[PDB]
Amino acid sequence: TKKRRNNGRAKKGRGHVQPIRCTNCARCVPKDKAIKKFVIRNIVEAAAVRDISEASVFDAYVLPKLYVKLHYCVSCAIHSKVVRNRSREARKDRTPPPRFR
Amino acid sequence: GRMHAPGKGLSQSALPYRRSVPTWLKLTSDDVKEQIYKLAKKGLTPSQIGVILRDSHGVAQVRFVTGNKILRILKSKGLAPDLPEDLYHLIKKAVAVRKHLERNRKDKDAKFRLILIESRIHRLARYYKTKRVLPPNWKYESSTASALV
Amino acid sequence: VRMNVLADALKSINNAEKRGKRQVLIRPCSKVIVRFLTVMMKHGYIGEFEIIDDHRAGKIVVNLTGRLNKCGVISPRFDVQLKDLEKWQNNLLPSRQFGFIVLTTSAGIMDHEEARRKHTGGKILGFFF
Amino acid sequence: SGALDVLQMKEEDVLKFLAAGTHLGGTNLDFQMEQYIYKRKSDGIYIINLKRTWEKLLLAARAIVAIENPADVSVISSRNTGQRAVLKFAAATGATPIAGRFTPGTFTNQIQTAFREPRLLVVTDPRADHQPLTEASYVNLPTIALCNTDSPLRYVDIAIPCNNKGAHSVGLMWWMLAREVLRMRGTISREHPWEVMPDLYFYRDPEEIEKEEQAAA
Amino acid sequence: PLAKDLLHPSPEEEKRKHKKKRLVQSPNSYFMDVKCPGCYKITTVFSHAQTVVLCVGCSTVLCQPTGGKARLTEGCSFRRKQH
Amino acid sequence: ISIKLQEEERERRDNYVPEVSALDQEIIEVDPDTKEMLKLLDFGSLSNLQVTQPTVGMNFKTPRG
Amino acid sequence: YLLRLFCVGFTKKRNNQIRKTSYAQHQQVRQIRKKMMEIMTREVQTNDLKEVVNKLIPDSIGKDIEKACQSIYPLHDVFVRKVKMLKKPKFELGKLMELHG
RNA sequence: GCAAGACUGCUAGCCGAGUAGUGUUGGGUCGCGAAAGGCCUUGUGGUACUGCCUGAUAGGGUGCUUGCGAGUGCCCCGGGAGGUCUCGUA
RNA sequence: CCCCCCCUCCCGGGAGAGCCAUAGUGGUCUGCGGAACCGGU
RNA sequence: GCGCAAGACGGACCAGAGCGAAAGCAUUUGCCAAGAAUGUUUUCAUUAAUCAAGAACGAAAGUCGGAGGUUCGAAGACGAUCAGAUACCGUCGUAGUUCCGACCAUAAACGAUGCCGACCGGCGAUGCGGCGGCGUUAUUCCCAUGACCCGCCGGGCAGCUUCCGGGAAACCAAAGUCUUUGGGUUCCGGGGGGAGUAUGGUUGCAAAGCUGAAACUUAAAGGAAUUUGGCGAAGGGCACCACC
Ligand SMILES: [Zn+2]
Repeated sequence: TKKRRNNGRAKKGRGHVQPIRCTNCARCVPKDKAIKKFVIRNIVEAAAVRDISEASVFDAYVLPKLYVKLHYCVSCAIHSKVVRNRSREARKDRTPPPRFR
Repeated sequence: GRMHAPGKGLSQSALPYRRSVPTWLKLTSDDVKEQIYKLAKKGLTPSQIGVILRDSHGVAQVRFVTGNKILRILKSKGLAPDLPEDLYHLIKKAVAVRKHLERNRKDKDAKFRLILIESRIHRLARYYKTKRVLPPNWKYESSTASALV
Repeated sequence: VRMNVLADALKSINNAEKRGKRQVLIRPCSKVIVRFLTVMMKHGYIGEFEIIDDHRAGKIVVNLTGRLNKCGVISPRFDVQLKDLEKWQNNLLPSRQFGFIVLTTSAGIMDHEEARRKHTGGKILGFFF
Repeated sequence: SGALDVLQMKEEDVLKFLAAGTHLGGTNLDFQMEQYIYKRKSDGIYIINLKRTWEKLLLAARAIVAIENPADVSVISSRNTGQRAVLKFAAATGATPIAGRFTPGTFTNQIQTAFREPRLLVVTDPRADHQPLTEASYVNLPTIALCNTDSPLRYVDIAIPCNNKGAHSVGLMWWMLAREVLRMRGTISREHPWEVMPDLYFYRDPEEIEKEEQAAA
Repeated sequence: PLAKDLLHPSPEEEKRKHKKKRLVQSPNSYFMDVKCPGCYKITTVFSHAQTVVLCVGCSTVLCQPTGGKARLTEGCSFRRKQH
Repeated sequence: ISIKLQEEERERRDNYVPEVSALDQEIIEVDPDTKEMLKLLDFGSLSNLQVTQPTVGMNFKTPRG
Repeated sequence: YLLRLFCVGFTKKRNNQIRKTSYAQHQQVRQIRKKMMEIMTREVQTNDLKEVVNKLIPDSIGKDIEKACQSIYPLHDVFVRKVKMLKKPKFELGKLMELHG
């Protein structure tokens, strides 16, 4: 039984792409098949941001962020509840969930 | 589709239905004939001759101002070469590819393109032999690379 | 490449009739096509069909009345006899009250009934019903 | 519709068309509405030809008055914009309205209380209201549509090019259709128009009902 | 369309289509003539030159080879000829 | 369910009409494309119609991603 | 003094643009790189270290870069990302005193 | 040669003058651009404002705001009065 | 004196390359006839 | 934290994007050679399509000879897990991994769908080349130039939708134009095991690659989808025969 419209990745005219490595795993999943994440994280999220700011010598100093990205294998991503399964009638929904915060 | 390329193309000339001499042009046959004579003794191939005539002298085509094409005129004079121009260019391209592959050893796709152009040379050679413009003892090899350049 | 223009023409007019277009286009043209379309219009499955002429390749515009069901081509070019065409029309035609078999004889492109009444036969072009 | 002399458009109908905004279309373009769009103007808006609109209005009005039973034609509305128009049109002409949640058990289910099979169906828009099209497919029932240049056309006998995003345009088109069908039936004579009010079919948003209630006595 | 008439449509319909999809077969390119502003002799040139051409008298180059139609030298008067 | 009385704000509202029809505006805002549309149907020009400038700015078709 | 100046550049998305891709061809990038190398090597080989540093404390090289490269494809973000030194001349004291005044 | 019409850049009285200087995309009739000096009727009515900044009252960067988003506010000189503008506070 | 100040409101004087316009103002387009045709220098 | 030295690799930029016949291909620069598409009122004029013989290329792993081999890491060595692990896990670790040659021609080398050519609907996008048309950007006026926008043309990866139509259904704009059965052409299969097995030939230093049985047993082996299952599957709600 064929499952999807595509083959499950972003290979449609190439045949082979470069392999990448997972973060919590080490599987050599291809780049067009894996799951990426462009996460933005501050140095202090909500824990002691006022304690950091009031201890700062420089007036009007803003904390920087950490723009790092991670690569997940499919089993590693489904174990960490990153992606979730759904039904067949809504499986053709490429649109991401909405962003608010 | 093409006979070696994977893709299909559509790009060629398209003569109009109107088979007539252009009324705005005032040219006879003798002046354009000696223009063919001069541009042929200058040392150019007939495709470039048709290009330079329809570029400079404003002629639509020679077939609409005469009753024959370029190579028939050149063989009527006798200045047409014994080797056809497309076969000459294909042999020159094959000689250049083999000369490049002499010094570049590990080059697989260039060798494949050499095989393809040798197949083209073979197909045109069988066609030109069976239409009685070349003698049957003619045969293309690598050692003829300096013979028919 | 294209090596049977009549099969392509009949398949194109069959597809365009099944969709229901009124005026169709055929990119090649030949003697066999124009005599086949005249015997079409004489027996009454089409209307006023046109043709454009140029010095390269003519095209044919055919008017339709919807009085056709399916119009196929025998490929390759088979030959029949007078004691043989009944075998073809029994296993090919949908009935004997309608459906015609066209064939090329010595007198030209013509259908099987006047070939039967004139007692001659030859190679077979196609069929329509 | 265009074969005779008196059936052509009048002088104030063009003014009502240009006032109500019955000439501008959406953003895209369909492949069945190609013969009503003449030329694409700026801001990605296509223009319908108003002569075509008036002509198809005459043809649809003729098809409506062709039957001799006034209570056998049905009008359908789904969205909250055009609601009073079809109701007062059925009050004037004699039609049967269904406004708001067209139940699917009307033309097919023959045991229900709301079982009425009509002869002609008039839909406000096929895209916004497609349920009576599917049920009209299952019985001998033609449809009349007020379609826009972005509305898909399917199971439609007579198509009216319209701008169905403003309530004034839909109400004025219903007003002219009612005017034409009563002139063709023989109630209002052709030599004198009955044009007393086009705002009988105009819908206004729920601000203006309170505003006009406070303004009036 | 159902009864789409392919006998004689509007000329915009043959304009928007391809040069070979057109039911009457005719190309789109044309012949033209153009001069030099400081000269008397005027010569003709095709719309797609594909070689660099200079006007007669060996004074100033005229056209430039492009992928499409040949662009002309700045400050030159021309008109399309037809027959 | 229907209500017998809720102080006059019922289906009697679909009876009245404003005294101004809101259609006889003295100035008609018409683009020149619509002017060349209507110059060949039944009219050629109107005194109550003002020909406006074609509001052609930059573009249209705003994106959503 | 021998240096190794690095540069980086990102293209500018127009406010009128609707297409989200906004890439550039390889020859455009090649000619931009050639112009960037020529402009960057022109401003250093003519002057000493102090003058090119005083030109490098504001954005003057970068201002020249988005002055000269917007004619081929509009780009907005160019910083001199890293300057690496390789070799120094013979050690002396007058230069060290004259950089301090 | 006749008939008058629609559009058109600069100057603030004119010559000086589109003149030095001024630009990298490439040229063009090529933008912006004073003068010194000299000469004449002796030099425009109604109509808005101006966050430094590269190129103007334009294009292209880019703020302060109740901490959060926003309506108002932000050229040189002078006179009086006041010293906590507002809409909801994840 | 709430002030070294600074800010806001009310009222005036100066440059501008906005609109309707003035004096010196440069070109494009809108019709009519070159008595009427065929070649050489 | 500062220098030296070796080897490997070119992230983020990188996308349902490009190129190539496929296997595959990402630091800049310099040289050589080839090619699709676009445009053409240029040239030869049937040179055409598919292909038994035969031929080229071909991921990793494998074998033969070398300098040199960072990191990772078959077989193996040492501890914990475990009723029992010579498995999962950790630390070392040889051959290998990279380069120059010499070879076998095997993958889910799969789009599990042969090539060419004709036809049958739409929508909105991206990539190349050409084309027409408002308005902005490279000292303020023009020109084509690079970019922005609106439409058109041809080829390619495509996406959405469609009682066109097809299919056992999953699904397909081809897997369609098929009992209303014939466009041209190459390879290839008849219930399931035995068995890609033994023999024979063939190539190879080497592993194996190609070719390719018989006896006997067997009435099922298989493909699609539905109904409550049953999940150390996910997500909601309830119970003191559950908890705080
Ligand atoms: Zn993982």
